[PDB]
Amino acid sequence: SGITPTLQNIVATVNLDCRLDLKTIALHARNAEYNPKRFAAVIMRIREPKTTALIFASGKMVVTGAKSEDDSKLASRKYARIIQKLGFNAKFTDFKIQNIVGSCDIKFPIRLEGLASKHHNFSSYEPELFPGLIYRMIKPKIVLLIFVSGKIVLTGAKVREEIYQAFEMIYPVLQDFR
Amino acid sequence: ATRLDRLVTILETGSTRLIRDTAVNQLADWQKQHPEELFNLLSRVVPYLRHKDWETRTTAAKAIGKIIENAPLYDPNAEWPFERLCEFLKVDLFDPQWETRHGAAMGLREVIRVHGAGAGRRRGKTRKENNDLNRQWLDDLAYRLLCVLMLDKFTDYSSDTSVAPIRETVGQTLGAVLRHISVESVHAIYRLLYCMVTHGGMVGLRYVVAVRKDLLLQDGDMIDGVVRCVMQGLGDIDDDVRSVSAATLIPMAKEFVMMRRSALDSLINIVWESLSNLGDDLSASTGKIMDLLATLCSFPEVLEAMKVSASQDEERSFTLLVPRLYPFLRHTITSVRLAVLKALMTFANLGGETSQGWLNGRILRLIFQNIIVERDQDTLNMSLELWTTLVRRLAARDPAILADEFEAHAEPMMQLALHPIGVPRHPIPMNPALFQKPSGGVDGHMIQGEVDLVGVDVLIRSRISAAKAMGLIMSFIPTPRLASYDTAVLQALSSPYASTQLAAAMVIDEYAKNCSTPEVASRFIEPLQKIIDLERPSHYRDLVTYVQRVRSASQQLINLFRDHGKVSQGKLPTLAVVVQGEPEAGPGAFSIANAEKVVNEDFERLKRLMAPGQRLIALPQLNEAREQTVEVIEEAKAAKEARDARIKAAAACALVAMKVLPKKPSPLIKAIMDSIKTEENQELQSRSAATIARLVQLFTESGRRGPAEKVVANLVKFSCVEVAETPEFPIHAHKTNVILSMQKEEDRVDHPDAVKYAREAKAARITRRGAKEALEILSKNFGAELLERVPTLRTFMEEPLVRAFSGDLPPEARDPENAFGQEIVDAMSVIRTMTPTLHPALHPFVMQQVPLVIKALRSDLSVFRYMAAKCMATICSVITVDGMTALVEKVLPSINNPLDLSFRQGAIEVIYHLIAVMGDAILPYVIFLIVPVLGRMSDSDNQIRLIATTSFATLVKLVPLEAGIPDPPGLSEELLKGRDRERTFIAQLLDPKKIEPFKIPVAIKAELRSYQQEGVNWLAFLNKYHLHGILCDDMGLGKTLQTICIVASDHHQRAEEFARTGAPEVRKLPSLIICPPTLSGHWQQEIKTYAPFLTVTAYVGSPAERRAMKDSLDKTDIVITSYDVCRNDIDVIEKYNWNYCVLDEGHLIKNPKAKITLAVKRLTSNHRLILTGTPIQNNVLELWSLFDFLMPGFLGAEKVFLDRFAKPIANSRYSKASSKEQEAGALAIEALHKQVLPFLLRRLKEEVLNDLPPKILQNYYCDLSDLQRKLFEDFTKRHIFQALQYMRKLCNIHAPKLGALRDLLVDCGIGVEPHRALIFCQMKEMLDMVQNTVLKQMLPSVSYLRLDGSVEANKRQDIVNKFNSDPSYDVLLLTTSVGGLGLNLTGADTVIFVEHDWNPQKDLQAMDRAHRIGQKKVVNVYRIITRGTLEEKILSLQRFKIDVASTVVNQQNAGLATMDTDQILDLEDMVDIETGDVRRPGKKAAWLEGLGELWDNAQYEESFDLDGFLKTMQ
DNA sequence: CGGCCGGGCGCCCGGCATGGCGGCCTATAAAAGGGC
DNA sequence: GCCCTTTTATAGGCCGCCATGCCGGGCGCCCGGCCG
Repeated sequence: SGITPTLQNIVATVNLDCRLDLKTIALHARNAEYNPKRFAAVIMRIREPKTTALIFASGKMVVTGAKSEDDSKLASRKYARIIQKLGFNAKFTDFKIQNIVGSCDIKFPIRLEGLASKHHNFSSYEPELFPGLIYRMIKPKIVLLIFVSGKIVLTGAKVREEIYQAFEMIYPVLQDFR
Repeated sequence: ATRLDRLVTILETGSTRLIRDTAVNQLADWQKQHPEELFNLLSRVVPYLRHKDWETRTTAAKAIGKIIENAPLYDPNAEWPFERLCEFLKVDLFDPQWETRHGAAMGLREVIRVHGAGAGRRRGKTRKENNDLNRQWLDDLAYRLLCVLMLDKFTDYSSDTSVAPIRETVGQTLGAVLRHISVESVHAIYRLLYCMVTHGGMVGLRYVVAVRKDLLLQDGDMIDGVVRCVMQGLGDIDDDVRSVSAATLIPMAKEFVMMRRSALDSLINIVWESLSNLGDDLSASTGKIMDLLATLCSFPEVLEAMKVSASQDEERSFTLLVPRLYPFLRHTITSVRLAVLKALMTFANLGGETSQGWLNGRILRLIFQNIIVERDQDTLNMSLELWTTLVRRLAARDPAILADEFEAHAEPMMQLALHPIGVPRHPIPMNPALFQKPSGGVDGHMIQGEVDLVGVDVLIRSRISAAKAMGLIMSFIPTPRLASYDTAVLQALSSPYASTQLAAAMVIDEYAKNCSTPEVASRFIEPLQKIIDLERPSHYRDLVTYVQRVRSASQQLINLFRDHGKVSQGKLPTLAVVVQGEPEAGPGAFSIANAEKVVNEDFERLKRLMAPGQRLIALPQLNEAREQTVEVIEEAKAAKEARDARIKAAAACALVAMKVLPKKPSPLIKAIMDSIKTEENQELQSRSAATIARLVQLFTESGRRGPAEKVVANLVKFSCVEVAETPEFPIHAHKTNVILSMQKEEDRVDHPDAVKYAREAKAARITRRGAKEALEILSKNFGAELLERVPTLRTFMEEPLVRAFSGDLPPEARDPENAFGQEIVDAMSVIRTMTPTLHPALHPFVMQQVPLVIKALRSDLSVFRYMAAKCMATICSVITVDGMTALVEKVLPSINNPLDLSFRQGAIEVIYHLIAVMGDAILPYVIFLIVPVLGRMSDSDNQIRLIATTSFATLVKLVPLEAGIPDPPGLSEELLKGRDRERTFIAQLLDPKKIEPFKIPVAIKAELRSYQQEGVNWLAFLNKYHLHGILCDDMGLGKTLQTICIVASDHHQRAEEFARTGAPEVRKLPSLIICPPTLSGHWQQEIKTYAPFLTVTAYVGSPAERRAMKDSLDKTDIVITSYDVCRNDIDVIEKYNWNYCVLDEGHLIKNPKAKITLAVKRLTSNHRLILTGTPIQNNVLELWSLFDFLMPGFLGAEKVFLDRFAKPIANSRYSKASSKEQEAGALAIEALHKQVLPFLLRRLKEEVLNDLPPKILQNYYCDLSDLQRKLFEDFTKRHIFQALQYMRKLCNIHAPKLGALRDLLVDCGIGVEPHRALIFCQMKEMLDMVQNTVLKQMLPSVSYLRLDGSVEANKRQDIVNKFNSDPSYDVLLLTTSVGGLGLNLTGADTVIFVEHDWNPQKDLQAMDRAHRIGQKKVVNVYRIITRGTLEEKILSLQRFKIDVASTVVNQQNAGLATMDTDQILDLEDMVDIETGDVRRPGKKAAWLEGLGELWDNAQYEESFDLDGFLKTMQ
């Protein structure tokens, strides 16, 4: 047991049941932005939940930036209602979470070279593309991450309690390393 | 760029509204001053209407509006001027792009508003027949705008309620246009729009009904039709149509109400029934219907309608209609949730008959639970105010009505208000059965207490707000009835939950606070005193998790003793199964003290007898485990400590609100102060902060001195704990000659070696935030009486400063080990915190401290200057006129002090802090302090230069629009006179209305020629503004006389006013002149004749004698020094502070790496000047070195200059026609020139003087023999230096060069048979070659003579003055690089260059031996060259180098230099991609392309609010 | 002794190939994925 | 289970660059010493 994590990001997706066009969304609204050259899909924002959403030509959606389950659902449903208002037919039916990003700061800096030495059977310490270490912990299945400064980031979970369950079991081992 | 064009640019780029609304005002006023040139302004401001950014487009629209206010209306009866502009905008009104249509509509809005009455008129046709054209034109514009309204499709869904910016703007423009047209056309517009009602441009009806009100009088059919439309709009399917149709009724209800009984009587019914149709989860249209209903229901005739309807039918009665609102009180969308509160609050104030029905217990209960479960700050605040109004009127009937009305809900709501919060993972849910639904008598995680989703700030705010509400009704209940509330709160006051106990203290705090008289609360004195000063319970139910964690760690240790300590069991301590504070736990349960004793004593006991020998390897793990348990145990204890402090504070504040103060008040004061220091939750801390001020007020009013004095001193100490805002004197006492304002760049500010720094950086600002608010509230409470009755707050603020700075700093202040140093860095912080909210009557007291603060600004210790600069920037920004006149007269002149450095650093630090703190309100005074900052931008010390350029980077952008700024309203004469003086002082630098020629005083000889007078005038111009430059004139001109003129004038002016006024900034200091050593006597004789009053001392001399001037050197007025002794004795000449540093030869310092330049750059001087013959010799980086001497911050860092100029120039070696290799250099040349231009002064001797003789040049070509070219080739087939030297050797009796020289000299009198010739070589061997052949075999007749480096300096003068005066010498043999400065070879006729050199300026300097002032015959120079050889490469490179050297300076003069000197002189924590499988790449596609930031929504409301437009439209 | 002679080393000047030093995009190579 | 695309790499050929290389010339400050 120990200090609790916090959640900093949420991601969800919907299969909006229609083959909706994009350039109409780019033209009619000030809110939307769009260009195929630099990115594949329309991007939208909205102010009350303070989230961003991506609308793909196949009708599939992604929502980002929410900080709770029901908040993300409210945002996604709101986006679905916006797209319906622009004249396209739509249905908000299938809702699935695809990511969680927990975050916390450990109370001490870490000599994480030992976390490679004693746990390389799961851990990895390469600085080539990112700072800190990666820990592809298998159960609960999250792509855990730790910085040298003690910042710890918990990624890839699908349900809220999973992050807490992962933190509670990683903390005793990182306690050993200063 | 004109003043107009620089000013109008500010409309597009500017710091804030306050600057741009001044820019537009100045632009319009300046147009009013020059009404004839209107379109010159319009063509410049109009193009911003197509700008891509909303924020500048709207202010450009405002500009084209304001600016046309001045012009007269067109009328031919007493070619419409804007016909081109309107013809353009009326077509941009259909641009496919979005931005341009908004711009066009908003521009047409202003044009039609201001000058619509004259639109489309024609010249020379009578009124009755051009009114036709006017009407037709306005109708056509209306037709276009209606077409846009029907075809608009560019909307905004970015918020809960949509908006259509293009539709709103064109609607406003149509509202503007239709005010001018006649009713005959308005009816057609109305009919067309009503057909458009049937998708719909209904906003036109809103604007039509807004601007015109003759129409509603003209016939009833207008009002009937519009509200028939609105009635069939309110009930529409599309929620968007519902909102816009509902909006139209809101502004026009008053002029709507009297039309007819039935229309209103039906409209109100449809409004009510459309409201009762329950809304969707994502429709905000209901919120605006709430405002419509709150508007209609406020007017009496609507009440009459509802009343008679109620008399007809009970189902329609107001008492039954009102509760239809209730289901919306917790609708998801924030807007409607608040709109319902607003409407119901309005219904509360609607009198007696309309309130008595629905205002009953149910709505009180519903609003109370609503305030508890609210999360948005605005909604909770509105609901609390609503509750206050309801309770107030319901009690204003009588107390017994309220008691009978609300007592039915006392138990559940009293239970709910006192409900605890709990720690995150283990919340206590609220009992959901208490939450009565609105229908009968989604976001429910708030009642779950789900702290993980909702931070404890929100929950603590909720509980204290509930207490703040319930303590109100507890005051209006008659006191015999209180038993149900009283017993509940008094039992909660001893609850095992810390949260419940604190909330009970909060409830009594509110009750005692607002109760009519304090003694009504008297029954609670004992139960609050005992909680304040009894020793506390040791366990708290909400904190159980912490001690559970402690037990877990202790169990880990005890198990570790088995697994790793090998301790046999049966004697270990048992750790209890139950943790203290848990329900039904007995006293035997696990306490924190039990853990603490286990963690050391039993630990040691087992270590006495665990596995022997293995102790040494059990030791590391056991010690780590003990450290872990020590980590958790103290954390739990600190958590208890904070919770206990918070409950103690909540008790103390209520008890002081009850006006009880025990005989010795130490426990109260400790309880409050320790909470101010600690509690982080701002909404809770503010309560203690206010009540401590209440305590001070009460103690001092009661006639008690000691406790008030003590506690005010204590919180004053608390004010200064923030190190980052009040630096520690013990750390900085030794630091001088450094400015702390720049020190943030330095390391160790954030102390990376220990995270303890971050802990303290939090904990210090946490206490400061509290103490500062306590001081401010105390100031607000005491007002004008403060310093009369809180004496210590005067003493700490004044007396240390008085003792410190009344005279010299006493020696005690210089010790970091001594207290008095810290006291006077503290006192200025006390002033800095007090003054911005001190009562205006005490401003004279603060102003009486300005003479001391400004004295402290001129002090040695850097920390003192830093605090003085911050304090002065605070005082002068709060008290503006008096503070700034004191500043302008006292410290502003000191900014130019050259004698010492401490004063100047403070004088610039205060400007930096003043600009930063004052912000964009500085405009009334920027003209005072711009040109001192421009002066300091070139100063010696690097700190001053950096701060000065940082300040000037912002200050320069304000000054284009300050010329014309209105005066401050209250204005001391001493400043206004200063303002006029400064305006005229800088006008000569701002425009070509220049000063007349400098009045060189008569003490200097009055013999100056025209160009020399112009040069002295230019040097005086430089001297005025403390600029520096190069007097890069050719030889022979009176450069020495000019520089001495300006230098002597400066010293004389400095001498006189030092005597006139007692100012240290002007007392005399010596100058120095650096020249090549031979010219020392020239300088001495010239200064001795032309400037007799100046003392001169020559530093050059034998070193044993030179040693004697280590201290005497300051006495003189001018020092003369050789470069080559300055390089040696820089160490002792640099220690002084000089005036007007003059270099007589810039060529010596041209190279950055030469030691002499590294020596010269170290000098500190008040003014700098270089008298070089030619700045450019090889490349522009040589000019960079000179400008690095003159003014380091101007031309930029060395390699940045290299990249920008040196390489692009070098690229043009082999330029082609119209190639980018050529164009890059062509760009670079002029880009450098336009920057360098005002600081050089180039004048050709051949253009200024015709007294000196004319000049002719010719090139002489020769052959390349067989043997020569064979040698060339046989070397060619074989570093570059070896080959280059060998080539230049071998390319020189059968050789062509000697033959060419022979045939040239036999083309002269010397060879055929008076005539004189100079022969120049570059290699001494070649001089020998010509010598040993021309007079030995070829032309023995010639009377030759020789002078080169081999000739000793003691006979060169005799040789040269023999040659130039004795006709017998025919030919002189010489090398170009000999002598240089003053070789007198003026008698020559012809100059023959036998070979050439890479340096062009050296060749010109060699030519100047003959082409000199001391001659009148023509000078004819020949250059011999051999076809095809390497000589041609040398000459071509020389041509390119002289080309750039010429064009980089080209024409220069005092008056031809430009006036725009100011324009050049400035020079996430985790990203895991969410568009695919999780990964940390660090860069992703979608967002990084410039998605940017979402705009604020306020800009819509500040541009579409109808009231502002309707005021703007008369 | 200072004044002047002679020897003395020091300090700046002046060009452009060339080797080291590095990263620019794409080669010949590799893992991971759309498509079959 | 296999082909080609995309991102990614260690290497190729260069774009682009930094700092150096010199010796024949010159002025100058400094020292030891003779001049009167």
